[PDB]
Amino acid sequence: LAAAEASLRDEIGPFIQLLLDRAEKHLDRQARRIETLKARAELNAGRLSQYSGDGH
Amino acid sequence: LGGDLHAQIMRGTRARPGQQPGSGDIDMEVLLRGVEKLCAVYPLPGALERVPVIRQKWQAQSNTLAYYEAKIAEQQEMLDRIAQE
Repeated sequence: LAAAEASLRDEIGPFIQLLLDRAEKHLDRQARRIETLKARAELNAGRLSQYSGDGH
Repeated sequence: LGGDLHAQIMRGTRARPGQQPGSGDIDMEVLLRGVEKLCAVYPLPGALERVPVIRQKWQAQSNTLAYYEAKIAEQQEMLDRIAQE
């Protein structure tokens, strides 16, 4: 399996570039999710402050 | 081409490409499984290595994303509490 997968998977070398692109897109997807999470956090803070000011 | 399990996880991936604007990790869980299968049989060192390293980063970041989602839920709960009061 050592030399076997070496020669085989090296010939598969073009296919793996798409897998790299997959992982990179996964990272970008969760990055945008982190941006949305930050938007939600800041939204909760600002809205809670506004409600506090309305009731204070 | 395309592996059988690679095709299965890819089926789920293509079934949910961008239907998650904000969340910790839901579809990313099956993507974690996909990279697990990948690294179990993935080639090309150097380029490879960073994928399982970043996979471990994604696992730690998955726990951190769960913390961010739970804390955002706590912020929303406090907001609902102040609004109710």
